[PDB]
Formats: sequence, C-alpha cells, structure tokens
Amino acid sequence: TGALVEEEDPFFKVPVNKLAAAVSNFGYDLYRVRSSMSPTTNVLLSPLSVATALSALSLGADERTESIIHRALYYDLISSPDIHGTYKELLDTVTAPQKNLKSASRIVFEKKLRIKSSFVAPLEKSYGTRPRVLTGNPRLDLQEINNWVQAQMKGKLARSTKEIPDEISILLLGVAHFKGQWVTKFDSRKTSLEDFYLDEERTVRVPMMSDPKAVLRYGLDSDLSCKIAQLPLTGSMSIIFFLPLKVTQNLTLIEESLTSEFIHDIDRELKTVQAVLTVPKLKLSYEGEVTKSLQEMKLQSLFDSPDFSKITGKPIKLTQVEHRAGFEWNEDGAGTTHLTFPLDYHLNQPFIFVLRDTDTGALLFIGKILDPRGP
Ligand SMILES: *[C@@H]1O[C@H](CO)[C@@H](O)[C@H](O)[C@H]1NC(C)=O
Repeated sequence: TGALVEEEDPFFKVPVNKLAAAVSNFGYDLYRVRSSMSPTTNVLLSPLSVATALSALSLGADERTESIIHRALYYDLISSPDIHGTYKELLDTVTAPQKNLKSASRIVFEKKLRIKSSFVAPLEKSYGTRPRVLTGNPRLDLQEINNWVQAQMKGKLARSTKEIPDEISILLLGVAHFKGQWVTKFDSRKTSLEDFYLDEERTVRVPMMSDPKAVLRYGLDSDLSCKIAQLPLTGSMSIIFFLPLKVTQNLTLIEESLTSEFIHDIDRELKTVQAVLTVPKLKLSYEGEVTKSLQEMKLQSLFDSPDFSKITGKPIKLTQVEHRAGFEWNEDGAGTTHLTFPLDYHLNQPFIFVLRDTDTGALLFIGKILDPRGP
C-alpha cells in the first residue's frame, strides 16, 4: 500500500530487524538495476556496505537532500527515531566474528576540504568511521585507500589499481568480504568435474560439490517457476538458492520478487527434506562503480546540486560510489549430520543465491551466477 501503519509479522516489529528490511530492500533494488545492466555476466553484490555509506552521508545533509536519501533506503516507512542508533546495533550484529562477513564503508572528500566537527561527531559515533580528506597526489591517495580496504578486509580483497578519478567531490566506498562454513561439510573426495549448462546451446565443466543425502529446507514456487532451497551456515546464517525449472539466463520474474518481506515468507513456508545436492565451488570478486545504478534509482539529485551544508560550507556533490566485494565457499563445514521422499536439487545451470543473516534477516550478499568459472 505505502502508508504508515504498525507492524504485524512479529519479525519486523523488532526495530533492528525493521531497519534491516529497509536497507535490504535497497539492496534488492540495486541488484535489480545492476542485473539489468549485466545481462550476460555474473553479478556479485554486498549492498549493505553501500547502503551504510549513503546513510552515513545523510548525516551532514539538509532536509530536501536528506529525504531523497532516506526515501531510497525505505526509512520513510519506519515510524521510529534514532534510526542511526539502531544502525550502530545492526552493524554490531552482522559483523560479529561468529558471522564470517567483513563489511566496511568510507566517505572520501576532495582535497583541502574542511569538515565541520558537528558532522564528524555523529558519523564516528553511529557508524564508527572517520572521513578521509584527499591529498591531491594521485599515487599517494590511491595507496591510502588500498591500505584502508586492506586493514579493513584483513587483506582478503585484491588491492585495486584503477586510479582515483581526476574530478572528485564526494566519494563513497563500500567493501565487503565473505568466506563462511556450512553446518555440514562436504566430502572433498566427492567433488568432481561436472557439466554446467551455461544455456541451452553451451556446456562447460566445473567442479561440483556433492551430498547425495543432504538435509535442507525446500519448496517449489509454481508462479516464479523455480525451486528454492536453503542451506545453513555457521554463525546463524543461511543461503537461499533460486533455481529455475528450464535452463535460461532470463530470471526476471524471480528477480522482480526479491524483497525483504517476500524472503521472510519463503523462509517460513519452506519444508525440511532430504535431497541429492550438487553445488558448484565458488570463488568470486567484483570491483566496480555503482554510480550509474544509483543514478536511475531516484538518486540523481545527489550528483547534481545536493545540499550538504552540514558537512561543509563549500558546495560538494556526490561524484562517485565504488564497490569492492569478495565472495567464496567450498567443502569446509562444522561437522556432519523407513520410506523417504525423492528430491533432486542440482545447481548445474544459471541461478541466484542470497546470503542472509538469520537473526536480523539482513541481506549480506547476493549473486546471479551465469558462469561458476567466475568472471
Ligand atoms: C523471461 O521469461 C518470462 C516467462 O517466460 C517472459 O514473460 C519474459 O518476456 C522473459 N524476458 C523477456 C522477454 O525479456
């Protein structure tokens, strides 16, 4: 509907979960915009790091500009204050050691700019991050950033070398990395090269992990025309696979459904079954700019002439938003485990997976896998 009312599903009535649903819904919008731009390539995305940079920035923004941002983050549908106080919490929860997610955001400003401490104060408190002011020296500024996303990602992300843009006003950076563990490991001796249908005309061989007697939560959505399965990870997390029925690169109907609320129903409507599971080994990375995506996400106003007078007196505008993500999984797990039910779940064709946090329900990672072999 779109109007302000009180929450019903007890899950979203919790403030931190409510905030996670908004930020996550922003993630889904971004994914949909980006998937539309990359019709033939894998899409790896960890929206949280980017959503956090926007929300942090919105601190030194004024009414009109702030709203533009708040509306893209679904905050205007949250009838609760201390939205930043809650964000501090959410972050504390999903970045905890037990999870295996490392997510960081950074606001970078143009050379010689002077930032009002009234802005730095709220920012460092709620988001635990200080703004970096560019040096002007191209080689020195790029070193700084790389060392930053290095100390942050504990050196699990490829040190970039794209050379910061000549023209920079405000730069937002969102980096994230993930290497987790299933509650049940896979037999490394059961992993073999198998056929992966890239599409109806092309096939390739990628190493596939296997478990002929896997216990996962399953469900078939007749409308979307796909098979949904959920595998748990240690640290109270899960991965949801959306496997279409026929081989295809067209996953639109499905993508169009991805929302926080939709995922909550699927999570509960799922039934535990036993299945023959084969999932490809995955090790992916992505380093790009999502500025063009945000531009057609009702966020153009920020690249034009926004009002950030709460940050500085000089007119500054959102110039670029960069994202660096690294995702990976394999056999590593925690431990192991009349009349049955048949069930095949073979991920040997284009699919979409969603790494979600079980406690808050926050979207930690999303990917459209057209080719396991990676970029
Ligand atoms: C994707 O498949 C659906 C269902 O067959 C179809 O309606 C849609 O047109 C396809 N995507 C296109 C045509 O861009």
